[PDB]
Amino acid sequence: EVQLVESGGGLVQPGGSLRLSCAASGFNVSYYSIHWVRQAPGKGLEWVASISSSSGSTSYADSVKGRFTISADTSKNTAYLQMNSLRAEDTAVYYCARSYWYYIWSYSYGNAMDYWGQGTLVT
Amino acid sequence: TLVYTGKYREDFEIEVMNYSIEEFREFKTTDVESVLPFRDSSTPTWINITGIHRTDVVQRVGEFFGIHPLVLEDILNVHQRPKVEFFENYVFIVLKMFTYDKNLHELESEQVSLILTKNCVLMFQEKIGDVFDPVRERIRYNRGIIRKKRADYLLYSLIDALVDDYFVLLEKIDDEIDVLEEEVLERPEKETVQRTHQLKRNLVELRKTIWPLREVLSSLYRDVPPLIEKETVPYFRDVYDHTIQIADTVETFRDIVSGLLDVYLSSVSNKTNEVMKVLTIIATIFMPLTFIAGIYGMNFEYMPELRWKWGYPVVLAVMGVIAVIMVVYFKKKKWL
Amino acid sequence: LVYTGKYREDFEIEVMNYSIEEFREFKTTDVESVLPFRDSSTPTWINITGIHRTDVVQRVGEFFGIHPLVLEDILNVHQRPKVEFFENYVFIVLKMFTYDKNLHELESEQVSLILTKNCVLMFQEKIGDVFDPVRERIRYNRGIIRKKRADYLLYSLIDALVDDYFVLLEKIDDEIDVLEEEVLERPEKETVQRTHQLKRNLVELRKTIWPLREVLSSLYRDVPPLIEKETVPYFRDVYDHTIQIADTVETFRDIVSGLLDVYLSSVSNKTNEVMKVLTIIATIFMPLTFIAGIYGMNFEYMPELRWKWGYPVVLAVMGVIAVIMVVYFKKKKWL
Amino acid sequence: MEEKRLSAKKGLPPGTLVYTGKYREDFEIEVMNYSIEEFREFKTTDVESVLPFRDSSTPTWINITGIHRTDVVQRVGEFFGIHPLVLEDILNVHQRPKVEFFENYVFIVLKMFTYDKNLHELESEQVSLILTKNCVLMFQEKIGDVFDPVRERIRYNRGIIRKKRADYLLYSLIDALVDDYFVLLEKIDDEIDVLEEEVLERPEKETVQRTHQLKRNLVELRKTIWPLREVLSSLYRDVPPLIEKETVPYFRDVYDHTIQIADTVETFRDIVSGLLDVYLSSVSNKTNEVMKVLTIIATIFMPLTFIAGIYGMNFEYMPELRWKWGYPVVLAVMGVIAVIMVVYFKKKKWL
Amino acid sequence: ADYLLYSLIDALVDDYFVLLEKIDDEIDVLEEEVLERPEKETVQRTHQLKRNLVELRKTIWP
Amino acid sequence: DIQMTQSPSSLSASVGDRVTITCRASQSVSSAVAWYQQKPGKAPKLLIYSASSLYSGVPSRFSGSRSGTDFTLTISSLQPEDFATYYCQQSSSSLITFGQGTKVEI
Ligand SMILES: [Mg+2]
Repeated sequence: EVQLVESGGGLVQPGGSLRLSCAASGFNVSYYSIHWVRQAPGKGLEWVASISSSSGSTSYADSVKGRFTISADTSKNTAYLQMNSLRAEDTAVYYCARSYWYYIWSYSYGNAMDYWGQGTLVT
Repeated sequence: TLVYTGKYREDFEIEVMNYSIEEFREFKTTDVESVLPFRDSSTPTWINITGIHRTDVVQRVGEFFGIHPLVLEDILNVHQRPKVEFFENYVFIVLKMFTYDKNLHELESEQVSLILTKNCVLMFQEKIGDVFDPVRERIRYNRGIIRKKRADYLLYSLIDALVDDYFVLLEKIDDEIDVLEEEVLERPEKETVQRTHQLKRNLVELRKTIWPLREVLSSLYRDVPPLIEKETVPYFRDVYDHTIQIADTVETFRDIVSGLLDVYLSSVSNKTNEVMKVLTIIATIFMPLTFIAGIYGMNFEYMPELRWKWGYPVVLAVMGVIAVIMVVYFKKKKWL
Repeated sequence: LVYTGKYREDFEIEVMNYSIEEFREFKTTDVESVLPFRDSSTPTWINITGIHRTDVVQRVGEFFGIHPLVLEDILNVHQRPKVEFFENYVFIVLKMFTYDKNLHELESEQVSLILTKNCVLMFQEKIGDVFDPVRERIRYNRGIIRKKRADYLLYSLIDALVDDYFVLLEKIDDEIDVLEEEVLERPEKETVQRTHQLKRNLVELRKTIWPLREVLSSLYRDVPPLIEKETVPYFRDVYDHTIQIADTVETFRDIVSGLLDVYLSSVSNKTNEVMKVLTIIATIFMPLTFIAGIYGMNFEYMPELRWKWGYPVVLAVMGVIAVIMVVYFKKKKWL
Repeated sequence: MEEKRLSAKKGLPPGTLVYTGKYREDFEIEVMNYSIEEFREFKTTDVESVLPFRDSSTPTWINITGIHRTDVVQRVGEFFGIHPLVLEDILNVHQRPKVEFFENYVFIVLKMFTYDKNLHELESEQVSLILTKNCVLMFQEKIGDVFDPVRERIRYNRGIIRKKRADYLLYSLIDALVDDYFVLLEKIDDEIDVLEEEVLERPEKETVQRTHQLKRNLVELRKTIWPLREVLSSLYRDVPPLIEKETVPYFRDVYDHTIQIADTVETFRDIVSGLLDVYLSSVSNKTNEVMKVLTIIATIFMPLTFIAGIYGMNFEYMPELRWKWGYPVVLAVMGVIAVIMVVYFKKKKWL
Repeated sequence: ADYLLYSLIDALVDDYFVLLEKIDDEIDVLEEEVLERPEKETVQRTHQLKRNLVELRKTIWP
Repeated sequence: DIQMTQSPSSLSASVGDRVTITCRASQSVSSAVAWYQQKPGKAPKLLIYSASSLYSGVPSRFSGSRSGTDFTLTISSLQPEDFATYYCQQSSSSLITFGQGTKVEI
C-alpha cells in the first residue's frame, strides 16, 4: 500500500538546475522522514538529504550542501529536491525513501529506510 | 585566602573573542589588564582564562568586575559540586568537563566556572583543552544565530557543548560495555573483573556529577532572573531534557554493568570440583599400583620369587585388571 | 531533668544580631547578654554549646516560657529525631555526624532547634558543628539571609546540615577508594573487617536519612503561622537534596557489596589455584612414579634381560609422559 | 469476595470457638474508664463487672488478658454485638495483622514481639483491638504489654488523651506498639553487632546456626510489619466513620513510622546475608591454609621420591656409569632442587 | 465504560496470578534440580529467575 | 564524518553455504547499523536494523551482530535469491553514511 514515486529526472546541462518530486501514497509525509539516496552508475549507494515534514528540519550531505535544497508539501503529500549547480559528478540514480526512528538507548537513536521508490535517472 | 586547590599548574593562557552582527574580532593575550575594559561594550564578549593556578589574574578580574571574593574562592576550589549562584549583577555557575581514554580505562574531571555580566561571559578553566570548539567555529564562520543574540545565548551555547561532550562520552562507554559484555560472556578472568569494577566506579562518578547538572539547568530554565532574559528559556529547557537523557542512560548502564558479573562470581568452586575430579582419579588409579609394586619389591630373597609362572606378565595383567576396575567404579555418578 | 550526653569538655554561649543595616556578633561565657536578645526586633541566632551544665538550659527555658517536656527532650540523647508544633514555638530535633582518618566510626550528637518570635535557639552538647557556611554568609553579606526572617535562618541551618552530609559521603568515597585498592591487591582478614565496618556505616546513614526526610516533609506540609511563607520551595529543595543523598548512599552500598563479593571470589580462587598446582604436579609425577616402580622390580624370570641404553629408554618414556601432561595442561588453561 | 461465614473444622463440632495459641496461665480483666475530669481503675475477674461499660458516655478501655478462656471472649462478643467470625479471628493467633471495618465497630489484629538475649529467639504475642461506640476492647494473650506509657498518660493527665474520644485511644495504643517495634529493631541491631564480631573473630559452627536464626527472625518480622503498614495506611486513608476525621494526621504519623521500620528490616536482612558470606570466606581461608601446607610438602617431596626410585634400580648393565663418587652428587642435586622449590614457594608466598 | 476499565484491569491481575503459579512451578523444579545435581546451568537459571523476580516486584509495586 | 569500511568487496560461494560480511566504523556508532540488499536494476531492500533486529518479512536466514565497532552480517544457508549487493549504513549521526558494498556471486 505504501508507495513512493519519483519524477523530474532526465538530462540537464552542467551548471543547470533541476527539481525532483516524490509522490507519497499510503502514508502522510507529516509523520515520517523522507530521504534522498544517490547511486552513481556502477557505484554504491550515497545518502543525499533528509526532510522531516512536521518539523521542517533538513540535513544535507557534504557533497551537495549549499547547492541542493530539500522540501515537502503537506497539502500535496509530496517531497521535493531542488538541485542547483549540477555537475558531471552528480549524474546518478536518485531514490526516494521512507524511514522510521527506532530505539537503542535513552541517548542514541537510529532510523531504517523501509520503502524505496523505483528511482530516476539524472545526467 | 585565595588559594589554588587543583593540581593543574602547567600553563597559562587567555583566549578572548568579541563578535557582533557584522563585526568580529578574536585575540589571545597574556596580560590581564588588556581584557579588563570589555565589560562596558554592548558587543557580547567571551573572556576565557585557561590557567586558574595564577590566583593573581583571578583576583584581578574578580575585583575589576566587582564579584565577591566568595565566588572567587568558589572558582579556585575544584572539589565542588556543580551549582549555580544568582546575584544582582552576575550569575555564577560551576560545571565539570570529562575525558575518557580508550586504551586505559580512567575518567578525569575538570571544573569550569561560568559568570555572566551584562554582555560578557567569563569562563575559568584549569588546563588547555576544552569542548567549546563548535561554538568557536559558529562564531568565526558565520553560521547559526550565535552573533544575533546576547551573552545569555553564549552561556547556552557553552552549556550545550558541554552536554554534547557528555553524549560523546556516553557513546565511548557504550562501546566499552558491549566489548566487556562479550568478554565476560566468553572470556572470564581477573582482568575482566577489574575492568568491570572500574566501569562501575566510573559510572557512579558520572551519575554523581549528572544530578547537580540537572539541578543547575532546572534552576536556569525555571527561576528566570531578569539577567537571563525570557527569550532563551526554551533553549535551557532543551538542554534540561538532554540532561534527563544522560541520567536515564547512566541508570541503564549502571544496571547492566552491575548485573554482568553475578553469574561468574557465583560459578566458582565448580572449577575446584574439576580439579577434585582429576586429582582424585589419578591418585585413586595410581597409588595402589605403586603400592603393590613396592609389596612385590621387598628385597629379602625368601619370597616365592622364583621363575614359576612369568611374574612380569602376571603383574602387568593384574595392573590392567585393577585399572579397569577403578575406571569401571568411576563414571557411575558421571565422573571425568 | 537529668543530663544524658557524654560530652562535658567545654561550654560557650554564642549569639549574633544581623539585619539589612549592619551585623554585630557577641561572644561570652555567661548569660548576661542572651536574655535581652528575646525582645530584639531584628532576627537573631542564639547558639549554646554544652547541655552538661543544665543551669543555663533550664534558665533559658524558663525565660522563654517553654514546656519542661522539651527541656527533657533536649537533655535526652538516644531519642529518635522528630519535630513538635506549638502555638508560640516549634520544636525540632536533628542529628549530625563526622569522620576522621585512622578511626572508622560514626558518632552522632543532637541539635535541638527552637524557633520563636524572631530568635532561633540551637542546643549542641559538644563544640564543633557544620554551620560555618551560614555564619560566613551572614558575616560577609552574601545571599538574602539578612533581608529575610528567622525562618530563613532555620532553612539555612538545615541546608548546612545537608552540605555536611554531602562532604561526609565524599570522605566515605575516599575510604571506598582505599578499600578498593586493598581488595584489588591486598586480600587479608583486615580487608573484610574494614569492608563490613564501612558497609554497616552506610547502613546506619541510610537508616538516619529517613526521619530527617519525615521532619522536612512535616515542615513542608503544615506551614505553621511561625513560618512566614515564601520558603516552601526552599524546604522542597532540601527534600530533593535528601532524596539525592539517599540514592548516593544506595550506590555506595552497592559498590562496597561488590567489593566484598570480589574479595570472596579471590578467596577460593586462591584455593582453586593451589589445588591446580597440586593436581598438575601429582598427575605429571605419579604416572612416571608408577612406571619407575614397575621396572624397579626384580624377578627371576624377567624381560629386557640385556638391552642397550635401557636407562635412556626409560628417560625417553618419562619425557614423553611429561610432554603429554604439559600438552594436556596447556589444553586446560590450568597453568 | 465472599460473604462472611464461620468455617467448618473437621475435628470439632459445628458451633465451636477454639483458642489457637499456647498460653493458658493468666486471666484478668482491667478497665480504665476516663473522662476530662475523672478517671477510674479496677482489675477484675467477673465478666459481668465490665459489661455495663458498653453504654458509657465517656471513653473506656477494657483490657482482657488471657484469651484461652473462650468463655469471656464469647460472652463479651455476644454482649457487644461482635460477629462470631470476628471472635474466631480473635481466638486464632496463627494469623497476620489485618484491619476490618464493620457498620458498628472496627476490628484490628496486631502483633507484639519480645526478643531475648542469651537465647536468640523471637516470640510473638497477638493483641486484638475492637473500637466501638465509646469503648476499646483489647484481647491479649498473656500478661505484659507495651501500653504502660498510655496507662500513665491516662492516670497522670499528661498529654491530650483525656480531652479526646476512644479513637484517640486506639491511636495511643497503636503508637505504643510501633514504638516498641523501634525498640525491637535496635535490640536486633545489637545482636547483629555481636554476631558480626563473633563471625569476624571466631567462626564456630554454632555461629551459623545463629545467623540462620537471625535470617528467619527477620523474615518473620517482615511478614508481620508489611500487613501492619497496610493496616495503618487503611486507617489513614479509608477513614471509617468511627474516627471523627480529626485524628487522621496522627494515624499518618504512625504510617510513616511503619515505613521506616520496614526499611530498617530490609536493610538488616541485607546485613545478615552479607555475614553468611563472610563466614564462608573465613572457613575457605582456613581450608586454603591447609591446602598450602599439603601442596608445599607434596611438591617438595614427591618428585624426589620419584628420583630415588629412578636410582633405586636393579640391573645387569650400568648405564649410569657413576663417576667421581656421585652419590653425594645426587644428594646435592636433590638438596638444590628442594631449596629452589622452597624459594619459589616463598616467592609465591604459599609458605 | 468505567466498569469496562475495571474488567480489563481485573483480567490483568488474574493473569498475574497465573504467572505467579508458573513461577512457583519453576522455583520448585529449579530447587529440586539444584539440590540433586548442581552445575553451571543450574546457577545460571537461578540468577535469571532472581532477575525475573526483581523485574516482577518493580512492576507490582507501582 | 563517519567512515564505514565494508569488506570484503566481493564474495564467491554456492547455495547452502555460510557467508559473512563485516563492516568497520571509523569511530563510535552506537548500534544504529542497518543492512540492505540491492539486486541489480532495483531498489534496496531493508534486511536488518539496530545491528541485530530482523525487519518484518525477511527470512530468518540473515542475521546480524555487533562486537564493539565492527558489525557482521551472516547468512546461515544461501539461496539462489540471495546473490546480490549488500550495503552497510550508520544512522548514529544526522549525516547518514553508507558502505561501499559487497557482492555475493557464484
Ligand atoms: Mg622402590
